[PDB]
Amino acid sequence: KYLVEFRAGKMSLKGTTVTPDKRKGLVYIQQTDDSLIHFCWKDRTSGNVEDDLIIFPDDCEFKRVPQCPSGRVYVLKFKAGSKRLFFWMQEPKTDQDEEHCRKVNEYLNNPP
Amino acid sequence: GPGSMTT
Repeated sequence: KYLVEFRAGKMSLKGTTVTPDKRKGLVYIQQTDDSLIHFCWKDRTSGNVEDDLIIFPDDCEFKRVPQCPSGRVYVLKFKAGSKRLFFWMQEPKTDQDEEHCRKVNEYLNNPP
Repeated sequence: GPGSMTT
Protein backbone atom coordinates (compact mmCIF):
# COMPACT_ATOMS: atom_id res chain seq x y z
CA LYS A 1 0.00 0.00 0.00
CA TYR A 2 3.11 2.26 0.17
CA LEU A 3 3.55 3.23 -3.47
CA VAL A 4 6.38 5.76 -3.26
CA GLU A 5 8.78 6.65 -0.43
CA PHE A 6 11.89 8.79 -0.10
CA ARG A 7 13.84 10.78 2.46
CA ALA A 8 13.02 14.48 2.34
CA GLY A 9 12.55 17.36 4.74
CA LYS A 10 9.64 19.79 4.78
CA MET A 11 9.43 23.56 5.16
CA SER A 12 7.50 25.99 7.34
CA LEU A 13 5.85 29.35 6.69
CA LYS A 14 6.10 32.12 9.30
CA GLY A 15 4.45 35.34 8.17
CA THR A 16 5.40 35.36 4.48
CA THR A 17 8.77 33.65 4.99
CA VAL A 18 9.45 30.08 3.89
CA THR A 19 12.09 28.40 6.09
CA PRO A 20 13.36 24.82 5.57
CA ASP A 21 12.62 22.49 8.46
CA LYS A 22 15.72 20.52 9.41
CA ARG A 23 13.84 17.44 10.69
CA LYS A 24 14.77 14.12 9.09
CA GLY A 25 11.66 13.28 7.08
CA LEU A 26 9.99 10.81 4.74
CA VAL A 27 7.68 11.69 1.87
CA TYR A 28 5.43 8.79 0.92
CA ILE A 29 2.33 7.95 -1.07
CA GLN A 30 -0.04 5.46 0.47
CA GLN A 31 -3.23 4.00 -0.96
CA THR A 32 -5.67 3.30 1.89
CA ASP A 33 -8.31 0.58 2.17
CA ASP A 34 -10.91 2.93 0.63
CA SER A 35 -8.70 3.18 -2.50
CA LEU A 36 -7.85 6.84 -1.86
CA ILE A 37 -4.33 8.14 -2.46
CA HIS A 38 -2.57 10.02 0.34
CA PHE A 39 0.53 12.23 -0.02
CA CYS A 40 2.22 12.09 3.38
CA TRP A 41 5.20 13.45 5.28
CA LYS A 42 6.41 11.83 8.47
CA ASP A 43 9.20 12.55 10.90
CA ARG A 44 11.79 9.80 10.59
CA THR A 45 12.93 10.10 14.21
CA SER A 46 9.57 10.15 15.99
CA GLY A 47 7.33 8.47 13.41
CA ASN A 48 5.01 11.53 13.62
CA VAL A 49 2.88 11.90 10.46
CA GLU A 50 2.43 15.64 9.98
CA ASP A 51 1.17 15.92 6.38
CA ASP A 52 -1.61 13.67 5.07
CA LEU A 53 -3.30 14.96 1.93
CA ILE A 54 -5.82 13.07 -0.19
CA ILE A 55 -5.00 13.79 -3.84
CA PHE A 56 -6.96 12.95 -7.00
CA PRO A 57 -5.64 12.95 -10.62
CA ASP A 58 -5.03 16.51 -11.91
CA ASP A 59 -5.11 18.11 -8.44
CA CYS A 60 -1.35 18.45 -8.14
CA GLU A 61 2.05 18.56 -9.78
CA PHE A 62 5.36 17.72 -8.09
CA LYS A 63 8.33 19.60 -9.57
CA ARG A 64 11.96 20.51 -9.04
CA VAL A 65 12.65 24.12 -8.01
CA PRO A 66 15.86 24.44 -10.06
CA GLN A 67 16.94 27.94 -9.03
CA CYS A 68 17.81 26.85 -5.47
CA PRO A 69 21.52 25.89 -5.14
CA SER A 70 21.49 25.12 -1.42
CA GLY A 71 19.38 21.96 -1.57
CA ARG A 72 17.36 19.76 -3.94
CA VAL A 73 14.04 21.49 -3.47
CA TYR A 74 10.73 20.15 -4.83
CA VAL A 75 7.29 21.73 -4.77
CA LEU A 76 3.92 20.02 -4.48
CA LYS A 77 1.67 22.52 -6.24
CA PHE A 78 -2.12 22.41 -5.94
CA LYS A 79 -4.40 23.79 -8.66
CA ALA A 80 -6.87 24.60 -5.86
CA GLY A 81 -5.86 27.99 -4.44
CA SER A 82 -2.40 27.74 -6.04
CA LYS A 83 -1.33 26.22 -2.71
CA ARG A 84 2.32 25.09 -2.47
CA LEU A 85 4.18 22.75 -0.13
CA PHE A 86 7.99 22.58 -0.34
CA PHE A 87 10.21 19.56 0.27
CA TRP A 88 13.97 18.98 0.12
CA MET A 89 15.65 15.70 -0.77
CA GLN A 90 17.63 14.09 2.06
CA GLU A 91 19.25 11.00 0.46
CA PRO A 92 23.08 11.59 0.44
CA LYS A 93 23.21 10.73 -3.27
CA THR A 94 21.21 12.65 -5.89
CA ASP A 95 20.94 9.71 -8.31
CA GLN A 96 17.28 8.98 -7.57
CA ASP A 97 15.93 12.53 -7.11
CA GLU A 98 14.31 12.88 -10.54
CA GLU A 99 13.06 9.27 -10.36
CA HIS A 100 11.31 9.96 -7.05
CA CYS A 101 9.77 13.08 -8.62
CA ARG A 102 8.58 11.05 -11.61
CA LYS A 103 7.00 8.39 -9.38
CA VAL A 104 5.18 10.99 -7.29
CA ASN A 105 3.61 12.43 -10.45
CA GLU A 106 2.86 8.95 -11.82
CA TYR A 107 1.01 7.75 -8.73
CA LEU A 108 -0.88 11.01 -8.22
CA ASN A 109 -1.88 11.68 -11.85
CA ASN A 110 -1.48 8.57 -14.03
CA PRO A 111 -1.09 5.37 -11.97
CA PRO A 112 -0.59 1.82 -13.32
CA GLY B 1 24.59 28.26 11.00
CA PRO B 2 25.69 25.63 8.43
CA GLY B 3 22.93 26.49 5.94
CA SER B 4 19.16 26.11 5.72
CA MET B 5 19.23 22.49 4.54
CA THR B 6 22.57 21.44 6.03
CA THR B 7 23.14 19.82 9.45
